[PDB]
Amino acid sequence: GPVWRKHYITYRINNYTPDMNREDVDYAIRKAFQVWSNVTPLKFSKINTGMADILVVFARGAHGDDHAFDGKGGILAHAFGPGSGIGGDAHFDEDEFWTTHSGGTNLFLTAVHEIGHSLGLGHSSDPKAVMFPTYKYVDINTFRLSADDIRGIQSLYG
Ligand SMILES: COc1ccc(S(=O)(=O)N(CCO[C@@H]2O[C@H](CO)[C@@H](O)[C@H](O)[C@H]2O)CC(=O)NO)cc1
Ligand SMILES: [Ca+2]
Ligand SMILES: [Ca+2]
Ligand SMILES: [Ca+2]
Ligand SMILES: [Zn+2]
Ligand SMILES: [Zn+2]
Repeated sequence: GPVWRKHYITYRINNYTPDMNREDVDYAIRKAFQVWSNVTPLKFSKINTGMADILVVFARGAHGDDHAFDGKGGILAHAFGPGSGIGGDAHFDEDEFWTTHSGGTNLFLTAVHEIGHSLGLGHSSDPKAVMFPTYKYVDINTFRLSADDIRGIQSLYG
């Protein structure tokens, strides 16, 4: 389906989870965008003001769209495919406990998956893929896209 028809993509962090240090939220999101720019022609830039292509939001329960969150556990986040308005936006369930590590739910790993959706990717049936619909923590310091993730994104861009 939809893809971004431009190379320079902006994102904006709407608000910050209290579960984490601010700089750590910024870093996790930045690093997750970098995963995808590594393998596509895309460039991502954080803006502090105005309309971004991808708005990053932390919210709980009903939060103004048709994708109400479900408390701790279950659904961790959801994102919209490329497009105007809410298109591209990535929402993270504040009822989760977001972290930089193996405790709680890892923000980086989740954001890699969510940004995949923000770029136009669907789910994969390969448990090795980051786009597989089940969260499983892997060491983030050595994380890598599966071949499936790479062929999926490269089918959309580059
Ligand atoms: C590693 O990063 C994540 C791993 C799991 C989740 S998750 O929060 O646990 N999660 C899984 C459930 O997804 C469902 O999967 C179905 C089968 O394809 C789809 O029909 C449906 O649209 C989709 O919501 C919702 C998700 O994928 N958000 O993007 C979120 C991020
Ligand atoms: Ca939840
Ligand atoms: Ca948007
Ligand atoms: Ca939280
Ligand atoms: Zn939402
Ligand atoms: Zn998903």
